[PDB]
Amino acid sequence: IVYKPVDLSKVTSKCGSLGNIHHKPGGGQVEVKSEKLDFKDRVQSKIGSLDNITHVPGGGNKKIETHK
Amino acid sequence: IVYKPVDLSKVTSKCGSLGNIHHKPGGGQVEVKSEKLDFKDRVQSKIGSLDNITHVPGGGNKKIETHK
Amino acid sequence: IVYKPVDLSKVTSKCGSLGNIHHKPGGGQVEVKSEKLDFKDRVQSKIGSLDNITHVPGGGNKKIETHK
Amino acid sequence: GSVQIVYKPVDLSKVTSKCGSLGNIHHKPGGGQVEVKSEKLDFKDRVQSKIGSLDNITHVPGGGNKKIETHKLTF
Amino acid sequence: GSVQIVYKPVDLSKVTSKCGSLGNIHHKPGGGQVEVKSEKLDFKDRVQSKIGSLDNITHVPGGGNKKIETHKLTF
Amino acid sequence: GSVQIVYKPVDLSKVTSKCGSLGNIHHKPGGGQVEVKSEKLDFKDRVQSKIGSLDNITHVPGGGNKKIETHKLTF
Repeated sequence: IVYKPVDLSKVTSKCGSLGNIHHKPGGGQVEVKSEKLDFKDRVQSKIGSLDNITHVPGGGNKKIETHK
Repeated sequence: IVYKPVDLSKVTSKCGSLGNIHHKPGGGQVEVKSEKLDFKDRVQSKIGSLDNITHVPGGGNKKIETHK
Repeated sequence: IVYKPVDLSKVTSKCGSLGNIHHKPGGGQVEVKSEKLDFKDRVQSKIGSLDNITHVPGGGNKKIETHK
Repeated sequence: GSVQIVYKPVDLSKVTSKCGSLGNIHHKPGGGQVEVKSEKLDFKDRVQSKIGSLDNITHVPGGGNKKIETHKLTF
Repeated sequence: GSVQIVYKPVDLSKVTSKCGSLGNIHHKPGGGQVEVKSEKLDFKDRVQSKIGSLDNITHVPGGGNKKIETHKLTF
Repeated sequence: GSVQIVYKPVDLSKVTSKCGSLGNIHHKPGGGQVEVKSEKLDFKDRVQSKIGSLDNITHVPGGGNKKIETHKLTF
């Protein structure tokens, strides 16, 4: 009996934002004029901002191997 | 009995923001004029900001190997 | 009995922000003018800021190996 | 008999280039007032800028001369 | 039978380049007043800037002369 | 049988470059007043700047002369 299995395998996760090119992003002119505004509840505002947001809860790897 | 299994394998996680290019990001002009505004609850404001935000709760690797 | 299993394997996590290029980020002009604003609750404000934020709760590695 | 060869080519030629601004008269040229007011500008790439009232500009990459002579006598 | 060869080419020629600004007259040239007012400008890449009232500029990459003569007598 | 060869090429030719600003007259040239007012400027890359009232500029990378003669008498 000769027992010589060879494992050359790859398990790979590539998750999120990878290898992207963002070349000169952004608008020319943004102008906001506000007078006499009432807000009774929460305000979230973005004006001329650039946001790159990456969430990766995933991309996990599990490998199980058994030899008997 | 000859017992010589070979493991040359790879487990890899690449999770989040990897190898990206951000070349000259940002807007030209951003202008905000505010007069007589009332906010009764929480305010989150971004004006002309650049945000790169990466969250990685994931990308974990588990390897189990047993020989018997 | 000859018992000579070979392990040359790799377990790797690359988690968060890796190998990115950020070349000349930022807007041209940002201007904010505020008069008679009332805030009754918490204010978070970003004006012309650059933020790189990386959180990595993940990216852990577990390797279990048994020989019997 | 006998052989006589007389080779007396004469070159009196002119090759001339007159290139650019030559022999002009500019009598009391007046550039007006120049005002450049700039506010709130963004430039992402290379800028070349020239501001002025009166400009005389002469560029001459040309006007090159090439003369080739060959003289061959074989007997 | 004798042989006589007389090889007397004569070159009196001219090769001339006159390139750029030559023999011009500028009589009381006047550049006007120049005002450049700049506020709140952003430049991400190279800036080349030239400001002035009166400019005389001459650039001559050209006007090169090449003369080749070959003379060959073979008997 | 006699052979006579007389090899007397004559070169009196001229090769001439006159390149740039030559023989011009500038009579009372006046550069006007120059004002450059700058505030709140940002530059991320190389800046080349020139400011002045009156400029006379001559650049001559050209006007080179190359003369080749070859003479061969083979009997």
